Amino acid sequence: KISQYACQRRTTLNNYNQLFTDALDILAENDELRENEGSCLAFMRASSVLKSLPFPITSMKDTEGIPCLGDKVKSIIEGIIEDGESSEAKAVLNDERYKSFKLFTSVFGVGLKTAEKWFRMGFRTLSKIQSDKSLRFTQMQKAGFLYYEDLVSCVNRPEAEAVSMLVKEAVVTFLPDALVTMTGGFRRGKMTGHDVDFLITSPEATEDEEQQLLHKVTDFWKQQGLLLYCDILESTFEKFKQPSRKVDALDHFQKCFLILKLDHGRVHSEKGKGWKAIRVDLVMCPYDRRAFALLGWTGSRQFERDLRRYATHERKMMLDNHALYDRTKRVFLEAESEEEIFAHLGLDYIEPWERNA
Ligand SMILES: Nc1ncnc2c1ncn2[C@@H]1O[C@H](COP(=O)(O)CP(=O)(O)OP(=O)(O)O)[C@@H](O)[C@H]1O
Ligand SMILES: [Mg+2]
Ligand code: NA
Ligand SMILES: [Zn+2]
Repeated sequence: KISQYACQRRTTLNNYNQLFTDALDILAENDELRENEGSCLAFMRASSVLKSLPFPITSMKDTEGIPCLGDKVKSIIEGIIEDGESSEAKAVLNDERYKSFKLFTSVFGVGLKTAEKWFRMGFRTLSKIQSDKSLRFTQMQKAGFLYYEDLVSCVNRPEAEAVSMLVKEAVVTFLPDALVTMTGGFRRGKMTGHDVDFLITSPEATEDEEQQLLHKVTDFWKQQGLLLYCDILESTFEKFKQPSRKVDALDHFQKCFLILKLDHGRVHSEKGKGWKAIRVDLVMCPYDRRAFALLGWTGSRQFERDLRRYATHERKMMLDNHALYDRTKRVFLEAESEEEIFAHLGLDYIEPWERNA
């Protein structure tokens, strides 16, 4: 029987139901934009469970026994079976508010509030936003507009690997024992991504050395002429705090959101200016919390949400990116690997490429 939890399902990139899930993902995204959190969650859980199927839905009978498929979702599936299209998702794709929110938030530095502001000012195109002489932009948005075309072309694996080399070269210059791991979508087997994320940890670094690494690495890149954008968020990590109770848990580790200059010569692929702007995120965590951070930063977002929901509701455990706490035993559970976290939770291990929920 298919579990309602993504953490009890294997979700690989061979999606046989893309016709259904692309429509459900559009409807979920629109509900996010329309601030309808409930309808958003229902469409996300339905899309997620269909992504896990080893076969394509070809009739309504095929949906029997599948959880997270409410009556509204079943009407959408029925419509796609009928003529290969979702009339509901088609209407969202042609909606002016939806088109504007997608287009405006595609700019690095633009969120829901700024996209809503620009829409209510009557803006519909990025050309009209950029050329407006009254608008004031944040430093993040200026970088978002300046490197727009590069950031909107999604990063491929040769580029992600070339970025990994740059990150490792910079990091070991200051911490030679540091462990650097590529996380996010690329770790889950994806061919492309909007950014490249890394988890950095050191078994022998001090609390101060751990704090200074992201500043040293970004200053080195600034000197090199490779740092196009940099925002370092200092740690708010608390060694003895209980893990988050929130639906979507916040990460308190030291991190940085960057834009790097990636020279074409560094990319070893099959194939203008000779460089590409790449979004890069670096996370530094204490060595003892590396398994929890890796598990949280690997994703997918739906896999993480269901992991934390399963931990709470089924095991009376509290899980987040920093720790795992057992409310019955009144102890924090230690882990040196993701496999140990899954074993603590009573879950069969799900490989990173199986977490595409
Ligand atoms: N501030 C944050 N706190 C905790 N976890 C975060 C986070 N930002 C990102 N993540 C997590 O790390 C994974 C990577 O984040 P993102 O790069 O934003 C999406 P992705 O899974 O890598 O596909 P994508 O890079 O093409 O968008 C997420 O899927 C999520 O699990
Ligand atoms: Mg990512
Ligand atoms: Na954005
Ligand atoms: Zn990221």
